[PDB]
Amino acid sequence: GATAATFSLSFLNSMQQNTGANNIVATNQNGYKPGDLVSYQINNDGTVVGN
Amino acid sequence: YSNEQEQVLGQIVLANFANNEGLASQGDNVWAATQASGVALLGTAGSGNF
Repeated sequence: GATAATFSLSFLNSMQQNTGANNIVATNQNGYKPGDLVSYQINNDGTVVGN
Repeated sequence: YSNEQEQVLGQIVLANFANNEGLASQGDNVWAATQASGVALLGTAGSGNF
């Protein structure tokens, strides 16, 4: 029942060269699942960050 | 197996980090990924940087 997310997929910096084999370098996205706080800290610049 | 046939069940993946010293030890000879260590780069043995 969850509506699909429409996202822009970018293949930037991809190169096709004579590698030993095809190698995937990096995959990234800005989504995440629900999660509860497990830790909190204060960084050296004053920021409070919760993990 | 007995029928002179072999089946692959899986390949052990290996991980390498930007900063090995940045890993946080979790006890019982186990490490955890942290910011300092950077994100785990996965791969197979004998290829790439493994």
